[PDB]
Amino acid sequence: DLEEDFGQAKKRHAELCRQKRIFNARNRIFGGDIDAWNVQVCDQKIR
Amino acid sequence: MREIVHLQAGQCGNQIGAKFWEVISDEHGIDPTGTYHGDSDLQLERINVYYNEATGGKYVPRAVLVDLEPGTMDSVRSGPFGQIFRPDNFVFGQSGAGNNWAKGHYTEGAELVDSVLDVVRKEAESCDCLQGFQLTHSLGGGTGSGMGTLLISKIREEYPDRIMNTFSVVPSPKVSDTVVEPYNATLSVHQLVENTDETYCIDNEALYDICFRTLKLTTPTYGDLNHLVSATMSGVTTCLRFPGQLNADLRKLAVNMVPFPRLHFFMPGFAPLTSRGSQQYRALTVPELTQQMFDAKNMMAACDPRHGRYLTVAAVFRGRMSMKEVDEQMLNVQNKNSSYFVEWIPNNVKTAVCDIPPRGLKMSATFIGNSTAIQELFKRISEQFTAMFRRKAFLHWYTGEGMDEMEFTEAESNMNDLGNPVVTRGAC
Amino acid sequence: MREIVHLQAGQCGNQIGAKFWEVISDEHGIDPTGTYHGDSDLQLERINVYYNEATGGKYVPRAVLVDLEPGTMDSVRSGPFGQIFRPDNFVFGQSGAGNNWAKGHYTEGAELVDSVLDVVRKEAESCDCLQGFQLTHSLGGGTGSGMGTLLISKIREEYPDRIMNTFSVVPSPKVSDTVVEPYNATLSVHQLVENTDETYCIDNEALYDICFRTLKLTTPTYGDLNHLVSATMSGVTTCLRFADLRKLAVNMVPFPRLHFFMPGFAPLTSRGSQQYRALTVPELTQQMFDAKNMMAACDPRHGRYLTVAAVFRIPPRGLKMSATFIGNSTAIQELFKRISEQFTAMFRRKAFLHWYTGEGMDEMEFTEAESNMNDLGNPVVTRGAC
Amino acid sequence: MKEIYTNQPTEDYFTQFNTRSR
Amino acid sequence: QRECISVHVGQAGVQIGNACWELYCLEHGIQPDGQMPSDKTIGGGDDSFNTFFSETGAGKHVPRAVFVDLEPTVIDEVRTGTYRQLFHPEQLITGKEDAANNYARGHYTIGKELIDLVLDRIRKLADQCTGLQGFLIFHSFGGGTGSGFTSLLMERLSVDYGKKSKLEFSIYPAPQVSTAVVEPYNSILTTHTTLEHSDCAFMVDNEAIYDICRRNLDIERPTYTNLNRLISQIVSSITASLRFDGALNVDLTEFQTNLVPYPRIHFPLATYAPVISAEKAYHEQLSVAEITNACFEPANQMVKCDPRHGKYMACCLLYRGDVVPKDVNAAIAAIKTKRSIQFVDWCPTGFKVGINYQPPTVVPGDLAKVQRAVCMLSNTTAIAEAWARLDHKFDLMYAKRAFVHWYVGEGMEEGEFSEAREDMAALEKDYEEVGMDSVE
Amino acid sequence: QRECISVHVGQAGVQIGNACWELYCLEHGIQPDGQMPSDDDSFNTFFSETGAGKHVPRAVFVDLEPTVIDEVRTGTYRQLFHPEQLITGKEDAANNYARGHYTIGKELIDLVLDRIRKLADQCTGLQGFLIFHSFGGGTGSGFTSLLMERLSVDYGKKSKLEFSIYPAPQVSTAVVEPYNSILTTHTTLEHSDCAFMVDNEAIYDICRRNLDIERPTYTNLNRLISQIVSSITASLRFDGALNVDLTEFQTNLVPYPRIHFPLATYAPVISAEKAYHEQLSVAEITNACFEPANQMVKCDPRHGKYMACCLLYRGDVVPKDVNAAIAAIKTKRSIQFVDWCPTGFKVGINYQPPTVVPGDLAKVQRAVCMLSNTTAIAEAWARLDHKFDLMYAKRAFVHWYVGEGMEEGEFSEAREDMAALEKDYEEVGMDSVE
Amino acid sequence: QDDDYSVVHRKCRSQFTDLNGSKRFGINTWHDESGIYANSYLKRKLYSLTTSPIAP
Ligand SMILES: Nc1nc2c(ncn2[C@@H]2O[C@H](COP(=O)(O)OP(=O)(O)OP(=O)(O)O)[C@@H](O)[C@H]2O)c(=O)[nH]1
Ligand SMILES: Nc1nc2c(ncn2[C@@H]2O[C@H](COP(=O)(O)OP(=O)(O)OP(=O)(O)O)[C@@H](O)[C@H]2O)c(=O)[nH]1
Ligand SMILES: Nc1nc2c(ncn2[C@@H]2O[C@H](COP(=O)(O)OP(=O)(O)O)[C@@H](O)[C@H]2O)c(=O)[nH]1
Ligand SMILES: Nc1nc2c(ncn2[C@@H]2O[C@H](COP(=O)(O)OP(=O)(O)O)[C@@H](O)[C@H]2O)c(=O)[nH]1
Repeated sequence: DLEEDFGQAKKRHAELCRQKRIFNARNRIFGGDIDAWNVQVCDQKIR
Repeated sequence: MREIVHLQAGQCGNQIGAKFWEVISDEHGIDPTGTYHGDSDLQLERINVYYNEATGGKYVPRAVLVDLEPGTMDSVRSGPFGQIFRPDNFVFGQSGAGNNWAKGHYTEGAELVDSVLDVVRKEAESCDCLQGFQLTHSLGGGTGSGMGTLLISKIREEYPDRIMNTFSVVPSPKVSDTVVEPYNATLSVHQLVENTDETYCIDNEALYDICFRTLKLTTPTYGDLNHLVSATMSGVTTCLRFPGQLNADLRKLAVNMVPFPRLHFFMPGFAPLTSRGSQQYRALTVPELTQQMFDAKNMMAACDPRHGRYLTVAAVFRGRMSMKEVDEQMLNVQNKNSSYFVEWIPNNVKTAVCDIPPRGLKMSATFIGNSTAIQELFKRISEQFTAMFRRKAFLHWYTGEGMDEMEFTEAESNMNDLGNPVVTRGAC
Repeated sequence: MREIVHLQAGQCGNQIGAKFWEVISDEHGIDPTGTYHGDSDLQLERINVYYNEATGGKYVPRAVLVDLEPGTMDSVRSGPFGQIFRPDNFVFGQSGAGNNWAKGHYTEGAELVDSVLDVVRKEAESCDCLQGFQLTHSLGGGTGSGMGTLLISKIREEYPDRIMNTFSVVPSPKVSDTVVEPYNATLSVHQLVENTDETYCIDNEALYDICFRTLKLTTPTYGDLNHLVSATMSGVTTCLRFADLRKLAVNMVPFPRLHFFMPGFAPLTSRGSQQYRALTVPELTQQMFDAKNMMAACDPRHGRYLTVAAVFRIPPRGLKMSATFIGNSTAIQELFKRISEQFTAMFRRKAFLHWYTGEGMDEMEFTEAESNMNDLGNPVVTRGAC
Repeated sequence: MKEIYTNQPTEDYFTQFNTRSR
Repeated sequence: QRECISVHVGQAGVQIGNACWELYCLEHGIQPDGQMPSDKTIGGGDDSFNTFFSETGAGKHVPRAVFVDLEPTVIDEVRTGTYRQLFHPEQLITGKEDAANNYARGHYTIGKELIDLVLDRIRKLADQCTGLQGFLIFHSFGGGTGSGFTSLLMERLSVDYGKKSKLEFSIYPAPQVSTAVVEPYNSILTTHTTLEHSDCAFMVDNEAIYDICRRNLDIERPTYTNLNRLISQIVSSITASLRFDGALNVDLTEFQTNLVPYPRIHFPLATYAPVISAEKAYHEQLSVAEITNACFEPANQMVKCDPRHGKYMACCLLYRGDVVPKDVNAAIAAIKTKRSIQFVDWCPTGFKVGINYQPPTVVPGDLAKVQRAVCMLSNTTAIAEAWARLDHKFDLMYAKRAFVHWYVGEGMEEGEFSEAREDMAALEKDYEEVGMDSVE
Repeated sequence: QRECISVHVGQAGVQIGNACWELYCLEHGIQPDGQMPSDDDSFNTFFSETGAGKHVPRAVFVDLEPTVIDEVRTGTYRQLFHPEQLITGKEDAANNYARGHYTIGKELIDLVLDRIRKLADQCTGLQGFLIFHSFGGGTGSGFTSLLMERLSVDYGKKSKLEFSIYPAPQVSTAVVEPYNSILTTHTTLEHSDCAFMVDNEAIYDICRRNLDIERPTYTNLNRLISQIVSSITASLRFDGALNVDLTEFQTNLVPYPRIHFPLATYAPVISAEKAYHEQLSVAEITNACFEPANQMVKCDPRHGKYMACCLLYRGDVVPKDVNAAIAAIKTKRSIQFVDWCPTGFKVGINYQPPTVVPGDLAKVQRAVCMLSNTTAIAEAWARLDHKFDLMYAKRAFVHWYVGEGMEEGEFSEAREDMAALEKDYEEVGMDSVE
Repeated sequence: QDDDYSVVHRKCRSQFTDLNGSKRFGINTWHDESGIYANSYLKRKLYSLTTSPIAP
């Protein structure tokens, strides 16, 4: 019972997060993780 | 009293039924856990139509979930109204349809169809006076087409006096999500003709068309596209679930919209459909409902109804509203449009008015249109099938699963053999 | 009850009709939001001539707003009384007319006329007894010329006993904001003659004549000009809101070909001279009939007054006694003959027409248009000399 | 009778559009 | 929505685009990082960059331009200097060998190393573009790349993109100063090979901007930057009514249909007004009549051809700032009554008035802050003089065949010169029946 | 439930397997130890859960020569792979199909089949096999061919996907690669259900132009191949809108059984300090796949006929935008499909964006893998045919094969059926006239 | 001084064309079709000043 509750909570939270991500039209059509891109640029320069 | 057993097959049918049940559960008053918390008394008068009783005063859907892949069962269970279905009704197979009608009609679908027919018998015999069955599926692709049609054939053989309504998503001219959609649709239409009583052909291009211009949604998604079909289903099956004036159940709709037996390929519609930013500029009344309802941009099939004559028209209105106004409006539309209605079927619009509106509204309308214009769909799918069977490509799967080259010609000739009556009636 | 469907073609027609809906909303008591906020109960007595009802007492104009460029209709929405129209009435094209008659009459305009006829039928069905349509357009340029006259043709084909009031902005003698306006005007007066029932020629040179020599403005604007045009429109149509269209057309069009009208509006006083004004009926008549308040640049003294109307005014808000003139005279000969020479001068050397023949037109279209526009002339020279 | 013959859509109608990611 | 794609060919085109995109960045609000300041963007809703700048993620505003050159270092100042983060480096396209002032090396031999990649990048630019108003090709009639690669671009863009408009902003060779000696050869070849592909070609001369910067700007040592930014202002004014909103807007299709009488004649004269020099600009009030007189004065013309040796056909006037429309009607009345300005005998309503409300923006430099300006495009027969001078130059060269071995060795055949000269002579003949008055 | 077994053969197979399995481990969360720190089900398709939380990959690494397995058994993933999975011989195959298929294959085939049988026994529903190899070396040609011959008779109903490195049209690395390639395409034609082929020169061009790597290496190439294969087998790893299975991958590419050679392309191959300047919208990532420069072989699809296409979208992507991109593609005359497959697109969407290994590719929330079956592959076939014909005209290096044990006529017969495969390609690609 | 950024006259975001939704921030499940361009406030002011030329 508890494991099923944990699993259903995971699916519910993932569904809510994806709702908030794909119902945002601008970030969905064009967008990316700019912080991750900055970290990747720094890692490339370090290497 | 009357009952309709809900059957949903395939990915599209399962996710559309995963919606039809949420919408009607909010219509009746059932929470996600299953027991009733509503506001008015008459929601439980006819709740034993789509809901079977359970212990503790809770109600479960009378639904059978069919798929050949255990991937959408989990999504249905993890959805909002997921912990309401019978887990015994979650019948599924650990295999792959692979978008093949052959692997749904002549292979592992034909192995799982006995276990499916088991619970179909169970839910159809836990009754006293059944009215019929309601199968939601997609003609394009596997499982929903192949297993759906095999299920239709067996159920129609077993219970012939009961109706068989099929809400079916047909391939659209604009965008296709499967390259063997013409093969699946052509092999499924032949079984759909001489088995079912009421087919409802639905185009995803037309659904997105409504969502972009009528609804003016920013991001039309699949949940929304299934929700329009759910609203149409709940509008159609309303006079047998809530009281009204001039009630029309599904059998009276069948007898007044199927003139000759094979011509039953309807075009569904739903027309209290307004955008939020244009909500305050609208005047939703009887003329506005009929006006948007006969408007030929709200049809959920991409079969354009000004290129063909209407044979029969059904309008199931919801909300309590002026009967004389409805009758005058239905006379007015027939008088104004005289070239789009056949002369040998006079006064060819049927009217039902139920008193209880759907949630969020006061007045609503649901359209069922049997017209000559359905020939465009079958001519289009026939053109696709002839173009892709002319070289007989994409076909070694069917010959390996056990089909024959004569059967494809039989299905193509039967689709043209339905293209013939629908143009004889259009040309008198 | 009687109602009017207001369609407006082009940038020019869109701005004129926007100011028209502003002055009609001020005249009846509609705020820019749409809710009725007035003081007299007679304003809502016959409100269903220009405004369709909505939920919650929202009055929406019965207007179809067309333009082949998808930027003018955004400006119409951004205008002051912009949040009053239906959003689905804003039918548009994702292209440009580009001051071209063929690019409104035999191309994209003819591809979009289906949707506009859909919307116009959509408004005309939800009504009881339609008296006529009301198109505001520029006779020059594109959209108002090509798409506008194609619209008039299809509306005349579909609805045969409804009066077409087309307020057309004709080219000016003194000034010309385009170069192909003789081509557009000569190709559109042909469609105006046998289709429309009442053409109102309104000229910007005459409008500035009024706004400068009589109104004493220092920086007259396009909104000022369209306000004068819209006040003339409201004075024309006020009879069925507070001699209707049928009576005015019957009593003022003697022969079916000649119906081009001189408009005017004359309780008109400058701010420097308002406090010395003694507004009466003879003063209103003197301010009317004199050839300084004409709204089309062709002098009525040069011709003979065939027929004359006088709609005297519930007065418009902020005024005491108003007076609207609509007149058919033989002076309208000058308007056609001044641009016929422009058209034959620009056509004798066969220039500016490759971008009319490339869209699907032929050489004979211009010649036959010029021929029948000249044949418009003999009925307006014969009655000037019996 | 007019106040209920009119149909004003409420929030329970616009809250059913856009509810799932699929 | 109303986008236009800029292509800058050759060293001339690249530095033209440098000036133009500096003005676009400073006017449209975009920093030389690409990011717009939050105050400048009105609630994130100021779509008046969508005709030049395209939004990507991280707020970047990458331009809709391709800076093409056959030879290095000229793209390299752009991708090293203060605007290195604005342009996508794949927009900037560079070869490795110059055309060396050869139309043959710019069109036939070294054009194939970059023509496919430039067409692919133009496809990419047009992909994220719903309604393409037109292409703006900025180049010269001088250098070998600016002739040959421009001509090859016209051929490829006309084959692929036949329904889209093309405006050339070209540097015509000057009567006196010059920069090379094969300049008449390049000009005569590229005029024939771009005549049937250009929709409308505005030409700009060097000595006229020389005179304008020396006379109206009081500055005796400017450079190509001060010459070059005037072209930037002219393009900012021609595509202005589809950037901001005004009393009488006007589209790229409307410029063509009110400037181009016959298909061959598509060579207007660009003139700009208030080119005044700060400590010359507070002393006059600069009304609409004054700024129209500045354009119609035969000393502020920007091609060295005198309009009184010819007749105007069509003039497209474009006013920007606080301009009253019936004040400009009163001004054009006086312009029409003036007699030294003579029109053709077949275009009596020879004016198109366009009004934009947005005042001109001032970059840090030489030009003055003014609240009224006008760009006047005149399609006139006086440019036959500038044609015939280069016709004489080509005749003097081709009488005994100087520098022709370079042009014939790099792929081009001999008869190209003859057919280009015959087409030029036909165009010069065409001007005569255009200019002569009607007698029938 | 939805497991698949990976068989990596040869040096190319082993190093591509290293890149693939590091990508898989970073995708799900399995450490190089073999232990998920977080503590789902998605670790069934590639991993097997043995007790005390240990996750063993479902892979068999085979090479007839050591040290390419000993690098794995010494490096960071030595505790991840079960030591009986990694199988070595004692003699290098020496660029010899004869050595890989006839003499030194029989000392290892029984052990490899025993390991594969144990893996298939430790599976409920086996979706298929993924055989990673090259058309170069003797191991990757001959032992791969012999493996497919045994797997076809023992596991006939299961699915097989080949991931093979086809030789470069220009550069390559060996003098015997045309011989081995002609010998192996004929034995893997009838024994591979679908065969994706990638070309080192094309990945070189992609890395040098899109990734801004002036000196790309095999690590970058195999990481790109790892991203491609992970985008393929993703719908049967995580959940999405249109989940498409391995049998659907087999279905919506092949119109005919002999045409099972699609071309895979990847979208966002962008290089971090280029992603600030483009939108990477769904239309752009669909256009970049159809562009004839992001292809993973050096063939031009413009000189060809697109039979079918599968688009595999990962991340925040909407089927509205997918349909819009498909509609934008279906209007261009450059991408000219055949006239017997009008609906030539299959779509698949999963909700999982690609993970980022610390390296070259950029973090994007949108990707698509394109699997396109087209007639443009005949050029890449025929160039190696030309090389083989030039060498076999006077029988270079043939003595090594015929002294190792394989008959002389294999060359001619493989060449003949390759020419037959060509003739099938043009016979299918030509339009209908009757 | 050099310049004042005037926000009064520029074409704002199109409420009727380019309705993909990727031009307005935040989650917006309906298309913006209430006329309120982000230049309304800084223009309705000028309108207030505008005068009608009949009995001013
Ligand atoms: N705005 C502007 N115009 C320029 C500039 N430089 C040159 N021009 C014009 O360009 C003409 C000749 O230079 P180009 O055509 O650019 O020579 P090129 O493109 O380098 O040709 P190649 O030398 O063969 O590579 C000169 O006569 C100038 O009038 C500049 O920096 N800015
Ligand atoms: N990505 C990747 N490709 C490789 C690698 N090694 C080789 N290739 C490609 O594969 C081709 C032949 O390599 P292999 O077939 O793997 O050589 P092998 O398996 O060691 O064969 P033997 O030397 O006989 O043992 C070459 O042309 C390379 O282009 C690698 O390590 N990584
Ligand atoms: N309206 C609606 N249509 C859907 C949905 N999911 C899938 N579809 C349509 O169903 C088609 C394919 O489904 P199908 O192949 O029949 O699924 P299967 O029966 O499991 O094989 C696609 O073209 C989709 O457009 C949904 O949730 N709602
Ligand atoms: N009265 C009035 N006239 C206008 C207005 N706007 C433009 N015009 C006239 O319209 C003419 C040109 O407009 P036009 O090119 O026809 O616009 P189009 O119909 O969209 O092509 C000009 O000469 C103006 O005098 C306005 O708002 N009010």
